[PDB]
Amino acid sequence: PLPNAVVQGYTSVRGPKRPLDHFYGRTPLNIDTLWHWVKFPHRYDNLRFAVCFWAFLVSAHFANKKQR
Amino acid sequence: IYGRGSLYGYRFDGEIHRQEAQNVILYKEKEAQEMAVVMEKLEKEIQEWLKTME
Ligand SMILES: CCCCCCCCCCCCO[C@@H]1O[C@H](CO)[C@@H](O[C@H]2O[C@H](CO)[C@@H](O)[C@H](O)[C@H]2O)[C@H](O)[C@H]1O
Ligand SMILES: COCCOCCOCCOc1ccc(C(C)(C)CC(C)(C)C)cc1
Ligand SMILES: COCCOCCOCCOc1ccc(C(C)(C)CC(C)(C)C)cc1
Repeated sequence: PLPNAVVQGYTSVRGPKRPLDHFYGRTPLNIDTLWHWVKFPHRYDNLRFAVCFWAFLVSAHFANKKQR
Repeated sequence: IYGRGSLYGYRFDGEIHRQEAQNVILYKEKEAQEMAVVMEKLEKEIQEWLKTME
């Protein structure tokens, strides 16, 4: 269907590709290496429960007062 | 949503419900306009009755 040149990526000569840099002494920084710096939220979960309760309650209070 | 009691939006809001304030303003204006006339009439009647008898 397609020629071998198109498959292998070169007509006559295979050109050298410059390898990827590593930056020895530190972690790689790529779009896929970000969980090393940003994990899932784990510090303020209980505060999340409390604040969701208080938000629901205060909103319900003011909505009922407005409606009434 | 829980406090409103409605899942779509508030109730008793809208120009149909806001216009009732202006309707009340006009109704009170008319009511005071008629009440002043009626009170003046009744006061004239009472001042007549008193100055005739007393
Ligand atoms: C199958 C029915 C008949 C229809 C046939 C034609 C279908 C064409 C649609 C598929 C196209 C795929 O297109 C494909 O693109 C990639 C790019 O990622 C090319 O990839 C090429 O270049 C890259 C870099 O650029 C080289 O690293 C790689 O070795 C080389 O394959 C493929 O050589 C080509 O095949
Ligand atoms: C549009 O959104 C704005 C995004 O801004 C990105 C902010 O980037 C600043 C990142 O700065 C740092 C620098 C160092 C670090 C350390 C090395 C302290 C983190 C560590 C110890 C967890 C690896 C964390 C964050
Ligand atoms: C969900 O994520 C969205 C925002 O992502 C931010 C990712 O930030 C990571 C930043 O990477 C760094 C980490 C450290 C550094 C410094 C300069 C602090 C490192 C150092 C002092 C070793 C050179 C620079 C960039």
